[PDB]
Amino acid sequence: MNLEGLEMIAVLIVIVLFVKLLEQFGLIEDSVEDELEMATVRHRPEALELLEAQSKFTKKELQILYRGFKNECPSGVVNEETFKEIYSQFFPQGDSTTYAHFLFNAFDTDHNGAVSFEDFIKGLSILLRGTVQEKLNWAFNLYDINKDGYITKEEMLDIMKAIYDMMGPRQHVETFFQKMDKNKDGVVTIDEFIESCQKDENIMRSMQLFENVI
Ligand SMILES: [Ca+2]
Ligand SMILES: [Ca+2]
Repeated sequence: MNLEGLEMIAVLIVIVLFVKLLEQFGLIEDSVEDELEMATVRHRPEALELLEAQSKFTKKELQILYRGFKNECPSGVVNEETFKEIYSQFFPQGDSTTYAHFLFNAFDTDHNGAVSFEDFIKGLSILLRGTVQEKLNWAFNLYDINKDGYITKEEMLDIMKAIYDMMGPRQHVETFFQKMDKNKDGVVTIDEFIESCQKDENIMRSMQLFENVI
């Protein structure tokens, strides 16, 4: 009955936070490391403290959201249809229905077809306590739209748009994709993905700071 349209709102939050964080990780200017290096002299440590506090609130929201979805409705049957409806009433812009889709299907780590409360309960749990690895693995499936196990500079350029619209342009995708696409062929594999990010000081230092806060 009502719960449906309410579990939804809780679900929509989980996405918004999932982007915020992803962005925070540099997996998407809003990087925690960028934020850190924007500070100065006798402030660096004072900044590190602020960043930590605020990333701790975020942990907590996830914890609450987590324990929520969990012991409260861990079955499964979230329908991408009603979800897309909500995503548009808050994040309209253009083609909003497709973005929601792509952003929604991202919680489908086994490509089981759709998305279940379990997939959120898991996704949530990954950011909340998994390792950088598991986080990067989740982030990857976000870009691997079609879910073939690869990432095409276009799939990455779609997400990019899917976001600029969500918030408030296209060429950045190339330079970012070029970081991931090592063997320079037009496709990026999971291994390729996590190797570039792991050897990227910025995405690292950022993701490092976030999962130490507990
Ligand atoms: Ca792909
Ligand atoms: Ca490649």
